Amino acid sequence: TEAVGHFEGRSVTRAAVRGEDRSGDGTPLEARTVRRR
Amino acid sequence: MDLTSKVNRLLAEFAGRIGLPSLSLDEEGMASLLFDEQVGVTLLLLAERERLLLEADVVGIDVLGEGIFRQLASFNRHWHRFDLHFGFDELTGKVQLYAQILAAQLTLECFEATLANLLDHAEFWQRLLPCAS
Amino acid sequence: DLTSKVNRLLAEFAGRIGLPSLSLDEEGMASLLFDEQVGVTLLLLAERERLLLEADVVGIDVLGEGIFRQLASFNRHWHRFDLHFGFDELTGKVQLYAQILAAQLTLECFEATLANLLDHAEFWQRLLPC
Repeated sequence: TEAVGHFEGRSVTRAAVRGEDRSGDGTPLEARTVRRR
Repeated sequence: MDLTSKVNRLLAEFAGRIGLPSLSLDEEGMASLLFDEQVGVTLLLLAERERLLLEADVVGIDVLGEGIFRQLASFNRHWHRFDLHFGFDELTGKVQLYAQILAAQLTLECFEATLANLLDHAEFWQRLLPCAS
Repeated sequence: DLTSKVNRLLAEFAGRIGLPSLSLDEEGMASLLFDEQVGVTLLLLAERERLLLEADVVGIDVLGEGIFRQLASFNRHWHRFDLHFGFDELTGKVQLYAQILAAQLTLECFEATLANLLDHAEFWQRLLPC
């Protein structure tokens, strides 16, 4: 039998993760230019 | 005690509350649930950034009329008002809401509250978005 | 006086960045222009204890009609870098968003997030039109 839980008025069952089923160089600020507008 | 086991401890207590025998994270640190046989939720532990991710399947793209992606983007502009933003999974065709919890505020109370809220909105956009009538 | 804290950080930051001075306006916002191509818009929400950073990427006039699908999809993976794409209806230009809570609102955290924000903003500008 499949275990069924209850959370805030909702039924809950264990689900499969199905991971197979479905799915940089940092630039310093000192170098960057600034322009208050 | 590492972060993974700290969260596994929280998921074990959460399980005991709702009536599931057990609940833990994958080798990839993932765990999925199914609410009312309709809304699927997936837990994602990012040990690197120390934060828990929460994915929620809202609706299928097949029941949605076009032009909605724009109204979803307009939402993300004010995501800070609900701490939730929209995303899409091309492989599944499911619209998803995302919520995160910093390891600093990760408690049982906070986890259940964030989940209940995520479901509240997910069920709302699941009943609203469809145009099939 | 949560507003004065940000003004305090924006003041100390002002010296480091090179700007003469910096502070939030009457509304609680601030506009800055980096590299003459990237623009960030600071926005302080008092009651929410949050600091929003809105970075303009590219207008929608040069994108296709199937770009809104892509953005939503990007937000799925960019959910890790703590960033996501949105849009301002009035303006008409897709944006990258990021926020900093009053809890982690430090000068270091401010520059780190902004540095990350600018890198991603530039990165996407080149790639969006294609």
